[PDB]
Amino acid sequence: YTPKAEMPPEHLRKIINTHSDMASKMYNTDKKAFLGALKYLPHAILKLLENMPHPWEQAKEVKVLYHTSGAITFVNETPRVIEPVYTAQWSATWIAMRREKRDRTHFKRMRFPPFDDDEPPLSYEQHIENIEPLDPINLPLDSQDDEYVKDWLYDSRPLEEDSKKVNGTSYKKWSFDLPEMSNLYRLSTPLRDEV
Amino acid sequence: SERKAINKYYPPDYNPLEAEKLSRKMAKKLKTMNKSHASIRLMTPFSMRCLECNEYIPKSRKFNGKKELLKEKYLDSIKIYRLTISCPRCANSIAFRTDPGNSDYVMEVGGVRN
Amino acid sequence: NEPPPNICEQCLGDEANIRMTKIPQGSECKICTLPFTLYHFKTSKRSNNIIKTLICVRCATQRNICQCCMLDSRWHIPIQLRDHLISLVVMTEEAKNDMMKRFLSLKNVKLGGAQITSDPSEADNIVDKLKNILLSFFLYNSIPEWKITDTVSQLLSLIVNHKAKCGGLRFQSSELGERFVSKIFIIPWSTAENIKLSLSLNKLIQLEL
Amino acid sequence: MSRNVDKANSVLVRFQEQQAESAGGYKDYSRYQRPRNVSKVKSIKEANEWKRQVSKEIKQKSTRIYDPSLNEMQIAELNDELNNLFKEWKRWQWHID
Amino acid sequence: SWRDKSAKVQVKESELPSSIPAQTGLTFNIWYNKWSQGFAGNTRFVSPFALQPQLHSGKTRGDNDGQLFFCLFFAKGMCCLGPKCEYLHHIPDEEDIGKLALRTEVLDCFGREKFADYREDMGGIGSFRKKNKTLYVGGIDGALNSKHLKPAQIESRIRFVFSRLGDIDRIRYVESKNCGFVKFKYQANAEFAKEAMSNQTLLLPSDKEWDDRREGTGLLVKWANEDPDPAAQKRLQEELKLESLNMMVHLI
Amino acid sequence: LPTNHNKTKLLKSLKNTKYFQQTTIDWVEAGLQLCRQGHNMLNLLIHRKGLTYLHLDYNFNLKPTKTLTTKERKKSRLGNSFHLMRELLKMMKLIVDTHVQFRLGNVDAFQLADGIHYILNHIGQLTGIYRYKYKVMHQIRACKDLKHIIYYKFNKNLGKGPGCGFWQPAWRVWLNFLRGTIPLLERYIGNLITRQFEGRSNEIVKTTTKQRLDAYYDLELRNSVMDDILEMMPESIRQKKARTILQHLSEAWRCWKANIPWDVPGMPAPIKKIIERYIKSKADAWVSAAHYNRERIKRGAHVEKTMVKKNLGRLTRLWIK
Amino acid sequence: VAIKKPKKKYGTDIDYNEDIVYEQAPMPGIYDTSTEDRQIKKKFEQFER
Amino acid sequence: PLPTKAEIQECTARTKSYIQRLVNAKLANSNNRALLLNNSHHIEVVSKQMDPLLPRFVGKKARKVVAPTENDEVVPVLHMDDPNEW
RNA sequence: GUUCGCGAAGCUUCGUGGACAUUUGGUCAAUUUGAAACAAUACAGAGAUGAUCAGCAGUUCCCCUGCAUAAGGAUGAACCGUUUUACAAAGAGAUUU
RNA sequence: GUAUGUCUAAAUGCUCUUAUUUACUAACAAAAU
Ligand SMILES: [Mg+2]
Ligand SMILES: [Zn+2]
Ligand SMILES: [Zn+2]
Repeated sequence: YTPKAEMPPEHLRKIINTHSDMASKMYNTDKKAFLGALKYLPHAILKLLENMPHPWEQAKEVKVLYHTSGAITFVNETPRVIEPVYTAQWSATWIAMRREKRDRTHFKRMRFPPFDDDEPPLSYEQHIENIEPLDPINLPLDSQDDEYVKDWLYDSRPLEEDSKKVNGTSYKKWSFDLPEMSNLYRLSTPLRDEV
Repeated sequence: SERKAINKYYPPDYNPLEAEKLSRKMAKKLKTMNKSHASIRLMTPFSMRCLECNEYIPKSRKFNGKKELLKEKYLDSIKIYRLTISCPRCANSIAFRTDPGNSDYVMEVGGVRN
Repeated sequence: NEPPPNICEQCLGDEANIRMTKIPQGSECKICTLPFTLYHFKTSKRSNNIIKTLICVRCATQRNICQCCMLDSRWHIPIQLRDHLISLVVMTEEAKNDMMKRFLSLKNVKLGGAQITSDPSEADNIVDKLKNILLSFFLYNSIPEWKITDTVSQLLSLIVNHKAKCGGLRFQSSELGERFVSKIFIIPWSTAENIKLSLSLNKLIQLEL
Repeated sequence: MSRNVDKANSVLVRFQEQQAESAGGYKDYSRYQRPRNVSKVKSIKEANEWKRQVSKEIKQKSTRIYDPSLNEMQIAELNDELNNLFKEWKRWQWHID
Repeated sequence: SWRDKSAKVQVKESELPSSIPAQTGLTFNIWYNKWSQGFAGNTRFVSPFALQPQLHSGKTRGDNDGQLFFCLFFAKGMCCLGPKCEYLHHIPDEEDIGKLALRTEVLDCFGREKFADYREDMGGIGSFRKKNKTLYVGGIDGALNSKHLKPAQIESRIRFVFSRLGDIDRIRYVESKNCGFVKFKYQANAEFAKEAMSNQTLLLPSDKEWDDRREGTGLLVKWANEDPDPAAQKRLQEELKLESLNMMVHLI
Repeated sequence: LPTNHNKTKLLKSLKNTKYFQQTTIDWVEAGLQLCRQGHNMLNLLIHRKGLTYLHLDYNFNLKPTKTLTTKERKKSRLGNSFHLMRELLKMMKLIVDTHVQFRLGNVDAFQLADGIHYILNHIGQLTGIYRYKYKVMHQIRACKDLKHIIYYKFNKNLGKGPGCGFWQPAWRVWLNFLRGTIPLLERYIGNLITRQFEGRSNEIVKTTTKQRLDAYYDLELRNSVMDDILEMMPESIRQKKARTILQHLSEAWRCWKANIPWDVPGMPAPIKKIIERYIKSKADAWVSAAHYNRERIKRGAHVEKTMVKKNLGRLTRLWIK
Repeated sequence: VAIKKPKKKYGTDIDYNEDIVYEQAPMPGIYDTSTEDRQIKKKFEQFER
Repeated sequence: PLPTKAEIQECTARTKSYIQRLVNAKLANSNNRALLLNNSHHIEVVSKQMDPLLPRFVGKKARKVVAPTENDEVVPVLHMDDPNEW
């Protein structure tokens, strides 16, 4: 029937924050709900992991379902891509990585875990406000060779909404012109290396 | 949660030396740790008779004893211990000492060896 | 398979349409502590507070009572009272034990009296039988204070011990008292002899402990 | 630290106890030995707790001393112990407040 | 007259209604909200608040809508919702009682399920099997901070607190048992009183120990196990008989 | 080949209720929520279980506060479900944590990528899943293989060092692993929570187990013998006699084992005969079993030390006989 | 008198009556039985006293 | 007589329907995924969708329950009719 | 508020008839009194058998850990006690009618 | 595999000693050239 109400994220955030110091007879049932939710926590994990923003992406917005109790939150969308485009993107990223390696005398590899065992993971509200997330991995393009792909190649939804090159916002089917395809192929030389 | 647990959780502020000091301060006050006759499980090597009710507790029979330190050591730097037991039937405190000169024990106003 | 809910006329409401939800093994019955389907209805759509069923159908059947009201299905009287009446013309002993209560619930005997209430024959007969059977100021000289207070009000803090029988009313106003005197069981200010004696005795009793 | 006592008096546990005492005021008057000389206890609550503990001890003593082997000397000894406990209890009922 | 006396109530504001638990134990159990790994502490602590009803009692959001059940929090004396509370804020009057007398078997005046068996300590929300209007009062020593008072005085105090809270049937202080039996007209009223006076001090401002009333332990208000001595029993029987008669009359 | 029937995925069902509502969220935010929510769940469950002394880090590494007494330990041994869940949560945190770091000015995009890659390859070292479910070992191996391949492709002209991104295949592998778990965890974790709410009535043990088989068999035999004896002749107060019969049977068995002739004078022909027959049956079952065991031993076929000892003893006895 | 502390919801076999089996309503039913029972119980009150 | 074919079929249907129903009920009960009147007055029963996190059957808690036999009718246990050897 | 019509003042404003949209949520209400457990102190303290020890079951209106129809729980818990009648036949001696 | 069970009314800081342990647990396993 009638679709779900697109709620504000703010509400969700508030809900989450409420169930941090949860120890009253108020939300007795919320604790029960939380307990129940273990059932689907692995599913949730799988979802979230699946939606991992790719290195050509500063920050992915993602669809989310969440129990109004605040017990569990599923990333809802399943991330589909235009396969060749995706491959091209990956190739580009690979190239960038290689370049970085070439450049850097020492490459500062992360320490693990990234936050301390004592320190409770900062809420998202500490770094919404923070400066523009630093630039992601997308190689230096050129207008002559990669003329067609450059505008969209590194976008969250690899090809834009409301275009004639994909089905639409559902992003279920794609049809490409030749030159763009050619460009993609050229890009993907590292990965698609097939006989 | 598992007997071979590598690391016990500590609070985020746990100055270990300080903690130790605190414990020490609250060790004189403490009931257990500040007492004698600390428990032990032991089998009986002597195989002896409980002097009150004549219950013939045989060799190797297991008991939850009390080991206590005897202040008067043997020679100099090798300690000797009183090892309290109860007879099964009557609750008479049997005990024995471990004088290591003979590599054996001594009865201590509990029962008699036979 | 499930039997139907036994909710009384006054319990349920005054309207020709009520919507309710059933919650199979919702709660444990209060008597028996054994899972059963909760029916809960709102009476009128907008009238606040729900009416959940507090007992299992079986238990209700046994006691012959409304699953909400806990009153006789027929006469709408508390179980004690209804049973008491029957006795007057034997009462139920709910066994208040973890295990035994459940067992009792599962038995299907109609505990005690319930049978009489159920049958038109028996209930009616009982009723008939019953019918036949039927056919400042101190205060001195047992009855409750809520009655005394009412009386005082009519006449227009009110302490009364019963072992003493010595009620020291304190209106704290000269107006209220002087109205109270004119508008009118010994009542002084702050067989008479017999009464005095009795009062004295009462006082003594009060004072020995 | 087998047999539980050791675990109880392991340093970590002690530290935890201390922390509790500091913040909120959880003491275990079972855990510490009751003091010998009263009037080194300005707080009332503490005193009350001590009294309670001694009462408990007395009760425990009572429970055991009516055992069937009445002629054994342990019982006799306890009789004196019981008396001592009673005395202690009485003392604890001092008249400062 | 609570309706025309006031509308407002606001007993204890939502800034400071309560801290959540009181530290027994070492660690705090998130699921039960009760301290664990230890149990040392008599636990019962005196209410920071109280029902001064003449001041507090008022119209509510419930009154307008036609709520049956009275506000537990109001009774306790800490209903931060106040005028926007959905439960009623006044001492249960007779009319109200009459109105909810159908439901009063299964659940209290607070709209919460009466049980089949009494709690072993007679401690809370009485059984639907045994109707009752009769409260055990106890811990009166502790509620008055171990004050050397006259029994009579104590009794008077009890009366003062309880009369205000509901229409009294009869009250008895006892020196030997060290208690205060109260009986009410209506069960609902009794329940309300119990709710109010649970963990309450019996002390007054004029007393010298007013500022340290918090440090004590409050009134232990519970349900009355029926009095065994014979006159009382006889009276009870008579009452029962009367009730039966009334019922019969209603029936015919 | 997948489900013909099932359209109804999990999320859809949830959506169909009123209790879920849906927003659009930044992925990092979502991750954070998951971490927090997940953490809460694990604490809440733990607290319910009663064990308040196993403290969860916010990194999901669970470990005990004090050293637990034995009773406490017994109470508080969580199993293969809960631990698995914890591990999963930890993994999530690690990937989510890296992204959080990236978002914050703390770490470059390249660095973030590399970190992610490290996590996915090093799941094995980074956090114990494998401990609790040791088929994650396969996944780990696969990841390692990928790393080997990917690194060799990626560092051809370029030299050895850290900074290889290209986490994709590893990520994919982990996702696929998670698929399998979803089901297992839903049975496991779900079951656990059910137990916590409503904890089992009358479980039935199963004699297909190596342990308990023999005893069970013996019991059955005894029962059969008793039944036969009952069938045989009339008795008054037979319960008492049953015990005696059982004892007799036992004695007979012992005799057989020893190779003593079990001749008792009072034993009436029929009952005695029946007992003899059942002991013969037992012997047949026993001797054959022993032989089988011996054969197994000869092969090298997962014999129990105790079982082997028994065989040695039994076989010796047989030889003697 | 102090009761035996319960372990996991058991019955105190004084009250409640334990798992009762019926008298089994028969054909030659007579009401003197109840009276007899009452009489018997009367004596035990006296004993208690 | 060996029972009538039609009758047999009917019996099968009855039991088949019943057993199937029972199985369905059981399935419903399992926690893994994959109108009325009182007295004269008419009343609509509903089933509200509870939240999928909270325990489905919040009533049940694995309770022990002793049942009475409740055998009111008396079973007739009918029958017919060297001790030193046996 | 949207608006599609009627009637008055100067397409702008008032006054009206309609259409559109139409009964949420609660088995729950925030601290002692409707029921969590460990822990702690004290006191004892470990299946047969003489002793020491393994494992398996069994009965139950006892459960716990365990995903568990694995496995593990003090040999997981309590079982070790009480125990006089479908009551007969024969012989000998004694008091009462 | 670190057993177990009953039992429960609702002085302050100070420092100095160490190349150790009155340490405890035994459920686990047991052979020679
Ligand atoms: Mg064992
Ligand atoms: Zn009703
Ligand atoms: Zn309120």
